[PDB]
Amino acid sequence: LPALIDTQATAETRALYRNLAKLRYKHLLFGHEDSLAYGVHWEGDMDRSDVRDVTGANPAVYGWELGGLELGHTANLDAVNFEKMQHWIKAGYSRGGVITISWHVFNPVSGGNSWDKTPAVHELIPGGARHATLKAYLDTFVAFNEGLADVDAQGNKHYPPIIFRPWHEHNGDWFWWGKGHASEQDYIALWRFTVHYLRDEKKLRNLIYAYSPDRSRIDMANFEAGYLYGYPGDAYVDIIGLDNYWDVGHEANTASADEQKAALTASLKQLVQIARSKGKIAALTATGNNRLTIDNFWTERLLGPISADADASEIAYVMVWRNANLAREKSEQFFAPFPGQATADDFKRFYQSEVVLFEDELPPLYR
Ligand SMILES: OC[C@H]1O[C@@H](O[C@H]2[C@H](O)[C@H](O)[C@H](O)O[C@@H]2CO)[C@@H](O)[C@@H](O)[C@@H]1O
Ligand code: NA
Repeated sequence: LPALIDTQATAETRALYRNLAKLRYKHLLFGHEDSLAYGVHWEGDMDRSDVRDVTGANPAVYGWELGGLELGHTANLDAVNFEKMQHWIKAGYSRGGVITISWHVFNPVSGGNSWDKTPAVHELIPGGARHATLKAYLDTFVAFNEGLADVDAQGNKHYPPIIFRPWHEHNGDWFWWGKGHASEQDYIALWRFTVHYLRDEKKLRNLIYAYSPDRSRIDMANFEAGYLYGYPGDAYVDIIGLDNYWDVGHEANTASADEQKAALTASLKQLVQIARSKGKIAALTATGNNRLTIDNFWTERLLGPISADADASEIAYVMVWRNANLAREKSEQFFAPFPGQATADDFKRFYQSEVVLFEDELPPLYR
């Protein structure tokens, strides 16, 4: 019933969207960022994941990150080599997994990173002095995407579908495309251009577009209004996403565990209600408890509140963030366990849940 904004999307892309729409009622796909690139205690293996090391299975959804690609870097902002990333994307896809991509775009004005709040959006949008830069930036993704293609025996090109999730958490003020640094109208212009350019000018047919405000800057008393701040329109969005680290034990959140559980459920319920009204699909596009310090985090703080409400449960997937390599990054940051980590057994329970799907129990999503 939901239809993609790309009316000409590849058969595999259309199939993915249709199958997510069917599966969402009774199941939840589990995703992990940079899952094959490294783990907390390893890097270099060509086919490994902390998630698999714990459960025996790969995540169903593989998140990847392009920041730095736009600058012609060999590797992204977390030192993930782009060539390796292309191979890892193809490998996951070949096993039936789902691919999603974010993009912490560097600041073109200062040459700083996404957290450099020097204004840039007004300059990047059509009519802006730096509009050529936006095109050049997006062109690098067009090229990256070509490195994902195969050609069949008949000479037809095929690609992994990609859930493309740009310009995320835009209701926050921490990125240069965020509130306080870009007008709402200019953000909308940026979004609409991104879609026109990739879908219409460049004729990419393997993309599903995900919109992803941050829950931590939405007023729960007025959720829909907060959610739709900077919303570019139904003709520009396929997935009604949400980044919510807030209700899952964010260190700055003083709300009680029980209050947080209720808020997580309420946030996903309202997310799903918005998706329903718009004929889209909802998802929890980023979440997790950094360093997994919460007892039974997976069953008690994530799955329980999702499953508590039949609307909230209608999200198609949930993705947790990356397992930063300690030897390399100097500070513990991780959102999935690794063997011996305190929540590993509870993560096995999460995996074992009939509702939750990892790679190993996905139906064929691409037909
Ligand atoms: O991989 C890019 C950076 O991600 C950062 O984590 C954030 C991310 O910016 C976004 O806000 C996400 O949805 O929440 C994540 C966890 O807080 C850090 O991992 C940083 O080290 C990376 O460079
Ligand atoms: Na399961």
